[PDB]
Amino acid sequence: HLANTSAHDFSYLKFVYNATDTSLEGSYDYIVIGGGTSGCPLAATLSEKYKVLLLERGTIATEYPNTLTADGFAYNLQQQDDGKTPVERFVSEDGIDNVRARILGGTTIINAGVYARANISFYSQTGIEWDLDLVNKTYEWVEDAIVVKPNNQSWQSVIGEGFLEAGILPDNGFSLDHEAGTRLTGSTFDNNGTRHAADELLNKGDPNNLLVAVQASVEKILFSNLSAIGVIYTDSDGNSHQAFVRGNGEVIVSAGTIGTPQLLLLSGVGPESYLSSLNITVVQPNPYVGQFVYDNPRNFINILPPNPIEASVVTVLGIRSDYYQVSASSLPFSTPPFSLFPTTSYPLPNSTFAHIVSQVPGPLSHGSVTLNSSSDVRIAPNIKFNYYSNSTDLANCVSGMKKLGDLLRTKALEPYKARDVLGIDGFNYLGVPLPQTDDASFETFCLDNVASYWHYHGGSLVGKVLDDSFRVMGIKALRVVDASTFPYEPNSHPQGFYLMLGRYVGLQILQERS
Ligand SMILES: Cc1cc2nc3c(=O)[nH]c(=O)nc-3n(C[C@H](O)[C@H](O)[C@H](O)COP(=O)(O)OP(=O)(O)OC[C@H]3O[C@@H](n4cnc5c(N)ncnc54)[C@H](O)[C@@H]3O)c2cc1C
Ligand SMILES: *[C@@H]1O[C@H](CO)[C@@H](O)[C@H](O)[C@H]1NC(C)=O
Ligand SMILES: *[C@@H]1O[C@H](CO)[C@@H](O)[C@H](O)[C@H]1NC(C)=O
Ligand SMILES: *[C@@H]1O[C@H](CO)[C@@H](O)[C@H](O)[C@H]1NC(C)=O
Ligand SMILES: *[C@@H]1O[C@H](CO)[C@@H](O)[C@H](O)[C@H]1NC(C)=O
Ligand SMILES: *[C@@H]1O[C@H](CO)[C@@H](O)[C@H](O)[C@H]1NC(C)=O
Ligand SMILES: *[C@@H]1O[C@H](CO)[C@@H](O)[C@H](O)[C@H]1NC(C)=O
Ligand SMILES: O=Cc1ccc2c(c1)COCO2
Repeated sequence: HLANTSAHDFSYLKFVYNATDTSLEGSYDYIVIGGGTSGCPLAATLSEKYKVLLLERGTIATEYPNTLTADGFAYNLQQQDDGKTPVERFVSEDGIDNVRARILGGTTIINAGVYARANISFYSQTGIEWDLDLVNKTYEWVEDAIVVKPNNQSWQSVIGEGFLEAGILPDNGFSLDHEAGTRLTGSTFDNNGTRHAADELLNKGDPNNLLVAVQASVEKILFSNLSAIGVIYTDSDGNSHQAFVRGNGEVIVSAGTIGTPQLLLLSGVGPESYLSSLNITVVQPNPYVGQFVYDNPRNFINILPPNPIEASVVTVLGIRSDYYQVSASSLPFSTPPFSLFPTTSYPLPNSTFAHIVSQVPGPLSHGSVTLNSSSDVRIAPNIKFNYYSNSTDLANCVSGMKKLGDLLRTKALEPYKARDVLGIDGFNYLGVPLPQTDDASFETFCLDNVASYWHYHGGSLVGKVLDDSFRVMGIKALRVVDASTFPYEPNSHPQGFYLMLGRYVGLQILQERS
């Protein structure tokens, strides 16, 4: 039911082409925009029966070898964004540094590798009529390709012992399920540290039916009884290209929380007063495109143990309904990995350190995506998350930070203290330590020291922009499948859900059509 350790499988490169190739232009059964977490498994699934074009703005992961190992994770965030790199840097209007992927495989090529299935209650909360047996079969299809049971890592075992001592019960052992308590979960990093990612799911596609264009920047959805008929995309030289769908085929947007609402607005799908104010012709009025955009808060402390600890990838989770906690151990660095700390002016560690983290669930706070340019998709849109605008989110951070307090007080973490004193002032901290234990100091700490968890979602919600089949309401032959679709996180680590969702919706399209 799980993958083995093995090299990153690039066999699919036999059907990957440069978008400069004009022989890609023409008619397909399906066009999928964004070769990411959802887009890759979706395109692979549709290609079992139909001719599919997958368009990805980034290049291939072979160009950036530091994307293919666990110990390259920080390198990709440290690297300057020259417009070509797998990591695109942005800053939310809240002032918090963030990143998104620009690469075939999408955010699975740059992420922290943690694999989990959705909270099994999530499906019924959505009110979508899911095929739940098919959901589970689709999880196994992903897991069998790219997920391993992780090997023991000393720092992760310390943290898991600490979560258990701090009252994060029960002990769930090794499990992929989002459940209360402490567990070892799966990883898309194998036991040799090789990264596995959504691009490898292209290997499950039919190589006679699937074509992938890289460095393909999709600029516009073309429309006809309003129907999507195609896309315009530009290549890395700046020349324009067109592709179309035929007969009962469909265009699917899988361009992510940021890319999907951006392309919909650029194509005239969006709020009538907003688009009219930019002189963008309205093709389909919908007041919710780019609305309900969410970023779960990351709050953290950093400890500097007096003896070196061994670097680890996150595999051990401490889950409560109101906070989701993990820790990674890291080598020091002299270039900050962009967005690990919320600004570039954060003190850098001189020794090995443990990043100890809590994630707010939901979140309930939301903002929006708006266009920066009314014409050029390569210009990043504006994004604002309104961190802690909702007081329930602030209340949940307070609970998380008190639990990190309990964690630092465990026998498990005592050996990582610099001074054998009774209190948590015995640790050496990088940045702001935890507080005083009245609510007000914990609130200040939460508000002042917030970072992105990187699990941002929304902007094209089911119930707002889409129906229960992921169709853009009012438009034939157009769907959206990616993290733009749900307002609340399906779990602590949603890559597993969006990998599954790509294939699941592909199977629903194939069934609808049969
Ligand atoms: C640094 C980081 C670490 C993370 N760690 C974890 C973790 O360990 N585990 C976990 O579960 N989750 C993690 N996440 C979250 C998870 O990886 C993402 O939520 C998920 O991958 C999003 O999938 P998506 O398909 O919505 O977007 P993406 O995977 O980003 O796919 C969208 C794709 O569309 C492309 N694109 C965008 N616009 C266009 C356009 N106009 N034309 C063509 N292509 C376009 C992009 O280049 C990209 O490849 C992490 C996120 C980040 C940023
Ligand atoms: C596509 O071709 C152009 C030259 O026309 C080149 O500059 C670019 O690097 C190529 N991209 C890829 C992904 O091969
Ligand atoms: C799906 O798998 C989960 C564990 O991830 C299990 O709890 C659940 O019962 C399964 N549901 C169905 C419909 O098989
Ligand atoms: C939209 O175009 C009208 C002219 O038709 C102009 O008066 C107005 O300033 C334009 N607005 C923008 C933002 O371009
Ligand atoms: C799972 O989701 C359900 C319903 O939304 C919620 O009651 C529960 O708290 C969640 N479980 C965990 C451990 O997050
Ligand atoms: C576009 O982005 C710039 C620089 O990030 C920002 O400050 C400016 O206000 C934005 N312009 C529009 C039209 O949104
Ligand atoms: C927070 O979200 C809740 C539930 O979704 C919403 O009803 C409420 O208006 C928000 N609260 C605040 C403090 O804005
Ligand atoms: O950049 C290196 C690094 C160090 C610690 C860490 C993470 C990344 C992700 O989050 C959790 O902890």
